[PDB]
Amino acid sequence: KEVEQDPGPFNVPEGATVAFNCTYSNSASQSFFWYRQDSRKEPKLLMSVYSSGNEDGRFTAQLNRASQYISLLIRDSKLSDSATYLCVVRAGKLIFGQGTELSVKPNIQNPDPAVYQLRDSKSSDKSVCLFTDFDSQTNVSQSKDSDVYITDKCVLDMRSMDFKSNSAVAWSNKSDFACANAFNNSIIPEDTFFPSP
Amino acid sequence: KEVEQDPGPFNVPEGATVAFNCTYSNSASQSFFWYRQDSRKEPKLLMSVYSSGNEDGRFTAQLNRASQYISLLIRDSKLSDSATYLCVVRAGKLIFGQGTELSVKPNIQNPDPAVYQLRDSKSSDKSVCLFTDFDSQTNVSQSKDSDVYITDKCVLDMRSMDFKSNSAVAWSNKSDFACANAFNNSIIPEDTFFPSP
Amino acid sequence: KEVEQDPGPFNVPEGATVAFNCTYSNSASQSFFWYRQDSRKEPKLLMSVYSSGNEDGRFTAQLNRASQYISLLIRDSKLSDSATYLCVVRAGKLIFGQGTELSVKPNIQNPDPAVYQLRDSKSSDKSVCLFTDFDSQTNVSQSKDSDVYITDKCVLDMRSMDFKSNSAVAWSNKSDFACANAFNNSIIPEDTFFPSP
Amino acid sequence: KEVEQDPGPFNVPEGATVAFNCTYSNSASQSFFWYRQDSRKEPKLLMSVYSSGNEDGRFTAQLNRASQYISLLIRDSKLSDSATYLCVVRAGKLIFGQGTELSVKPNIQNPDPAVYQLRDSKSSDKSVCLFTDFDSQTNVSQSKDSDVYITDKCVLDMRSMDFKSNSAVAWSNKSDFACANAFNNSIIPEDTFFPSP
Amino acid sequence: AGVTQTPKFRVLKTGQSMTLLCAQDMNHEYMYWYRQDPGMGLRLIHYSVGEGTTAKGEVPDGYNVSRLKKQNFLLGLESAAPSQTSVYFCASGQGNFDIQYFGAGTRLSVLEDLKNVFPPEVAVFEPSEAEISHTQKATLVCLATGFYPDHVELSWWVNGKEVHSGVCTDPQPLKEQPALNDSRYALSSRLRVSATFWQNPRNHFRCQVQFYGLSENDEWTQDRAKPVTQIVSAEAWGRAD
Amino acid sequence: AGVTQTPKFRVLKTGQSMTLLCAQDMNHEYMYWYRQDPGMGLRLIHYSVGEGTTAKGEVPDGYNVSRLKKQNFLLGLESAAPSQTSVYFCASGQGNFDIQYFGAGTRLSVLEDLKNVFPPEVAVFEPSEAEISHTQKATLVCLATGFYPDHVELSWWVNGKEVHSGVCTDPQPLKEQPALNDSRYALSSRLRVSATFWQNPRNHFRCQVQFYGLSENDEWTQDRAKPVTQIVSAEAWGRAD
Amino acid sequence: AGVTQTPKFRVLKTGQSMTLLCAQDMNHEYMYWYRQDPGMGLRLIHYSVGEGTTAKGEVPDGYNVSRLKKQNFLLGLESAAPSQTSVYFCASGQGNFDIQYFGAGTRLSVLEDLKNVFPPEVAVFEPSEAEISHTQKATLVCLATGFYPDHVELSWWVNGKEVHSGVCTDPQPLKEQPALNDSRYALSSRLRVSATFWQNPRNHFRCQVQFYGLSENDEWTQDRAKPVTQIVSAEAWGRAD
Amino acid sequence: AGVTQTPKFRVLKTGQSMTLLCAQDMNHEYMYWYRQDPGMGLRLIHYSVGEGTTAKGEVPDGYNVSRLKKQNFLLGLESAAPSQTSVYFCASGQGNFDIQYFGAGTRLSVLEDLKNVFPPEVAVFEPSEAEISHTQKATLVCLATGFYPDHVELSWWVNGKEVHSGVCTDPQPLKEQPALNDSRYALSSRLRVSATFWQNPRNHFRCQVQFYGLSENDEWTQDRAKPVTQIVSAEAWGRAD
Repeated sequence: KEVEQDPGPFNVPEGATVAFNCTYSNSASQSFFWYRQDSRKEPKLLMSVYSSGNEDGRFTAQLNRASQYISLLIRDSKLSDSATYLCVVRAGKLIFGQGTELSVKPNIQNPDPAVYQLRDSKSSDKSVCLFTDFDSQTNVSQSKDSDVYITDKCVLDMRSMDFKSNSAVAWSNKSDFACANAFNNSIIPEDTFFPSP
Repeated sequence: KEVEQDPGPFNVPEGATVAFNCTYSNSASQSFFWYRQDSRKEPKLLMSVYSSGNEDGRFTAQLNRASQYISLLIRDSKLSDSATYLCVVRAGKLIFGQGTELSVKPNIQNPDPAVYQLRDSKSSDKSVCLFTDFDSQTNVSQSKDSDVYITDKCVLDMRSMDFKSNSAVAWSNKSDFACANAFNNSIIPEDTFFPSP
Repeated sequence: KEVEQDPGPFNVPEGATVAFNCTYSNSASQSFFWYRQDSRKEPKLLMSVYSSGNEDGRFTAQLNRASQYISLLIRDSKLSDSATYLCVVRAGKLIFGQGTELSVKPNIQNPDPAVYQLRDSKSSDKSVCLFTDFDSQTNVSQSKDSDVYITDKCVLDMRSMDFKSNSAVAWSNKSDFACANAFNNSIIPEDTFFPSP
Repeated sequence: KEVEQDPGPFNVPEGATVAFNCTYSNSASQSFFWYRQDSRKEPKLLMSVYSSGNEDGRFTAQLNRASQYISLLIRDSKLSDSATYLCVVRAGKLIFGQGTELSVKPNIQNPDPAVYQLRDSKSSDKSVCLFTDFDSQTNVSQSKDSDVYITDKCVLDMRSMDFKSNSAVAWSNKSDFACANAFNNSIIPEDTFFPSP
Repeated sequence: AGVTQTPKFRVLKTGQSMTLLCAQDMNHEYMYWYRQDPGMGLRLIHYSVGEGTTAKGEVPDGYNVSRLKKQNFLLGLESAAPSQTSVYFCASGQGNFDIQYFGAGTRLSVLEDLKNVFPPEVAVFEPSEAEISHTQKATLVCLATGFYPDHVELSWWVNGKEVHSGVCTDPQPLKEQPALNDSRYALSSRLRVSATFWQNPRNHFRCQVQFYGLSENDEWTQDRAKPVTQIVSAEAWGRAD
Repeated sequence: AGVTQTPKFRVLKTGQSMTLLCAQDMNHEYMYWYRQDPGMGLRLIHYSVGEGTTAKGEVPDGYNVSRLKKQNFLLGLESAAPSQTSVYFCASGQGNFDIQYFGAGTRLSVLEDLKNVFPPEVAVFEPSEAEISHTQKATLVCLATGFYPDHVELSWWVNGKEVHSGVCTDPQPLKEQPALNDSRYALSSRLRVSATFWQNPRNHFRCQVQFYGLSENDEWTQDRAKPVTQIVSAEAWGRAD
Repeated sequence: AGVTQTPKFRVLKTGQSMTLLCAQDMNHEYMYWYRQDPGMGLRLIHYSVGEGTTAKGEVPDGYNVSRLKKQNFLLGLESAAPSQTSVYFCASGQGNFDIQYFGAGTRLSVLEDLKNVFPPEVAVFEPSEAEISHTQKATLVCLATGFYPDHVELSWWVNGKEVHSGVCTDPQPLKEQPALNDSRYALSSRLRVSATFWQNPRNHFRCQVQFYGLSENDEWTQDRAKPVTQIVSAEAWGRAD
Repeated sequence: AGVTQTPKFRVLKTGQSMTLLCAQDMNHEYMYWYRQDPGMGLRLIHYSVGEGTTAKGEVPDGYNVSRLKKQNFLLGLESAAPSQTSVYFCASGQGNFDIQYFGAGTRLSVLEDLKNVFPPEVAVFEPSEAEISHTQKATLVCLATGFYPDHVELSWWVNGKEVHSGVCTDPQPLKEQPALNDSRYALSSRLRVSATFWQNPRNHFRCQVQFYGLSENDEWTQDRAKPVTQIVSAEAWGRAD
């Protein structure tokens, strides 16, 4: 208790605006802050929240001492904004909320999703199925099997081509699964192209 | 698929502002709308969204045919805004979002929780317990027993007196249960008042 | 008489707090409201005034039925707050006040008063002189000459730079007044830049 | 400059509520005070102002370290509140602003503006004229001739009979004038008594 | 005026055949019939465009339709069956698939055995003195229990006049036997007024519950009383106690 | 959504009739009409309590009323005439004289003669280099003059998109003949930009003033163009100079 | 207890010198000497942190200080002159520059020629019978004229006692010469009483005005009498007249 | 400049002691030691406000702190044990409990047995040609399996140059036995360049993974090779293939 905060994750399109609200319980509170924390490093200040309500700059934070809540508004989202946001209230000795994660998702112009098969250097062959390109709506999840490891999607940016694309990876000991029956337990697109030879 | 919308419920302090987002897969979609739907009545048009961006009024909505999303921004909330908000997209045959729910909570000025017992007319008595006046942050969950019944908090409003209060109820076929033990599966204030005589 | 209310225009600095007053004669009045109304459009409700005083949020309002007074407070002004504020008293059929105008004047931080000449497109030229970037200690006045028209100070918000300038415009029937003698009728900062070429 | 405070005199109706505003320029000022100074006597502390905002009691003090504003607030002012209010800042060496003068003006509920003539004791008889019992709505101004004298209105409280009166005096050196023409240089009500007998 | 849809509630036995009237006022060309279930948006069941049209959405199973009068789009069903038990909404707009206006809505329950249909059993509980003397305020609580389906409408009446300030009915009926998919429901509502008002014992406090169960020409063969569309209510007069 | 009120503007001559529309979406029950004039608070003209009411407030002169539908409350004047020229606001309420929602407003000018209705002359003034070479910020002025009455909507259009950021339009029009009771108004407006932006010749600046003059069914015999609803506009391109 | 400060009033001639006694009871360690003037708040002149201190605030011209005892912080001007005419406030301080406590204050006046010092000419005017016979209230007016400077304290005395109920005095003297800087001032007071009261003839009314001018040992060569500190009075008994 | 904190990663056997350094180049007076765990904000352990100060938050277990100098706040555990395994941050403040400048952090793992500390197997998989003859761009993937704890830092190196342009590493390490309290961790990364740039054989690609395990003087008995702070990497040259 003491300090509650927007729970589950905000997953929004790059350009949307986002709203965070935090409610404290003690009226005596003296100062209020919004902190930003990339995963998984350190809380770096973001906003000092004042009763006067803020102005600059793209970000906006206000205090409502009466209703005992502070707010944060991020207009015109950006990938970089993707983090966990922290409510801090100086209740005599400063309380920290457990924060709300924001994952700004980029838009893929031409989504031609696929699942290729990279082969190990050195030797052994092993196996890695690469799911990449797909649009930010596609959502990747675990596998029914435990010996098949699956990583959550991951955005990638080639600076000198302003080209960004999503990416997800899954692997398992030569059991021997293929890159066609990989993410069987996830909701893949209807146009996923599978190369075999 | 087709039209995706913000997931879980948005519970928010009354003065606050809210952010809504809608994704549409079909690129060549033609018309866009937001619809407010109280519970549990019918859809009522709210906005029509254009690429020009809107304005009227306390409300803002915008269309980015680019990223293929539309958004709704409700600022300066009111208890009345409590309803389910629905993205509608004209894709040659018009798709309806599944909707995203908004519950606007009233920030309680003078919060003094209490657990009274109201006796019944006629006779037999049975008895019901009333949980009222706790803060908006507090949560009322069901009970361990299958024969005892509890209702989730319910905001009451007394216009004349400029006074809003919360309120939940609990009752049962004499176990015999009481008010002392009533909401023990719920996290109640460390000062909640329990009469007796 | 009847619903009386603070007279003329309140010109207040961006950070200050203001007090609106309004007196009502009919002792038996039932309910009270403040409505805000932006130049130049409709009245929008702001506060329902009750005896126990109100709460949220940056805005305070209270009623003293004894002295028959209705007060409104905006702490921590914004420019957003410029508008006309109306005392509305029920007492049978609800009487509308005449309202009081608030003109939140902005706080300049790096002011270089200047008067430039803007030269018409098309042709003919006519001639417009531009007073600008003076702080709020400055007062623009009408013109001695009637063939010369001068608009009162107007405030600007270059949003993408959190920059705010003042400005006032003047022009006439080529008499042929130059930019220097334009505001002779007004009190100009001792150091106002004047370019002629 | 430095510590600045609301300019001139505040002339406010005996029931109205007032706002004082003060600004400091040293970002790192430590403590903040309002001192009250009665006319014409010495400063005494009124309150210490805190970020959280004061409390007691009809007298309200607010501070804002962000905007660097201090504000004092008198709700439902009384006549006994007339005084010069001093904003004091602890910026290394305790600073005293010039302060602003409050001048609560009485509520004359049942006014009948009369002009009587008092006959002197002793001898000479000179000539004294009493303008009295006008509501605070009517204003008084000096005189045209400089052989005749005209005081500014002064406020009187008959505590025992809770009767507050509003009087003004005029006298001249055998010119010779009477109580009818005495107060020509002022907005005199249509219904002013003039007993010459 | 506006857009009026009838009925509001209805309880059907499998293999029966009712019809939904959709009245329209705006002199609109296009009309639609929707179907709203937990977990999805609306799903078009049918539509029309002038006086002869049908088709889209997903019409199986037995949804025949009809647009005789330009003002009235009749959705029907000649072999009612679960599913179909959902919340229907007629709608209209002059556009095409554009801005459109909805009807209040029909909440239909289609069963196979009307045996487990029950009228509610309202009851009023009077404020606790504990409360009165502490809040200087009294809350009455109404409770309707053991009714199926959840086709009810709870309202308070004070002095023969229905109030809406100071009230608060549950958004959602509570299950008594959460397990049994066809459980009897239960609802609560709180009406709170000043401690002065309740005190005065000439003030009449009536809790009203409208229930929409069986019809008149509905077979009924149970020992108990036909659970027909009825009103159940409970009174309570103010007390100085 | 809300309360729509038509029209936004109008110019009548003494003796012509017309009707203002006020549409209520919220299914309220109470509806009012007000009149707004300098120095005085809103004064009620008429009102309705259900679907058939009128009467109080102050109705002389020609202020007739209607409410056949309930969502629509009309206001008519069968015989216009100065005065009657003022800003009209319709309103809506679920209460009675509780809280009410206002419409955007209607601004009506009644004239015994339409010869003095003029349209505005827009003109755009390029930035002074003195300013640019000192402030590194450029400022455009757009002037609208000679227009009567003040039924206008000035806007800045930067490369085909209307901008608000960086503009400041006067709160009130000006008078070129302070004496005369029917003076031609003026209005100035300022748009400011980063000098870099202004020197870019691919950046386009358009000033645009919507006028709301005479309607079609209106006599007009003066030598000059009938002053009807038109859009005057001045423009300029980015001087790399 | 508290903080005492002397003198209260005083007049000097440019060149003359004097001292301002400020004693402190509360055993504080900080002491200050401020200077108040029109158009600017309190200005500091000197202070002391212990029992051997001086320096800041601003000191020129001849303001010299002296703190030996600690309970006593002495101020003096070796050679007076206008300016220097103002009100002086001594102030005691416990800790640092935190809360501070002030003496009643002193009103020094420095003139380069005493020739234009004058005492007041009090005088009481009896209630206009017109008033008692309309308001049923009687209003006496006192009048003090010809004095310089405004070193006055006026007071109403009813039956050998002072009264504060129902009295009103001009807050600021009235220059009988809106021209001259050393113009002679005038002041007026008012005492309203129930008609019946005045009518009582055993009731005594006294208008007291103390004046603070010259002293015993001051040079004086003007024909007229010496303008020394004194208490001028004007009386009137209750007429049943 | 900056508030610096060290070490960045660490492992201790239950009972063994250590000390964390918070250094502040900012001449601040207030310093703090927080603990950060999942499902809860930060938590205060101690905080100093000068040079002799300590206090609150949740001190047990073995958390002592020292502040001999102002630049440095030293937190120390005397008998480490699980719990105590988490992530430590420390903050400097020029205010009281005002704006707090944190340090990079310290991820400490406390194991009562060093046996289950394993280094990462690093494998660089080469781009499937399909990708090239379809997307005309290559993607080099990199894995890191069977390591504990998750104390790692992964990077790519194109020809003696670390690169970020065109990369994406899992923000959080994966668990191989998700239902074990001490699961072996695995981590993936991605690198993508223009297809042409892949064929080029003078191009060299390297996946450098910093591990952070055992220290020098740690009691190692296990058969396997002492899991110490090391670097593991995998390579792949340019294939015109």
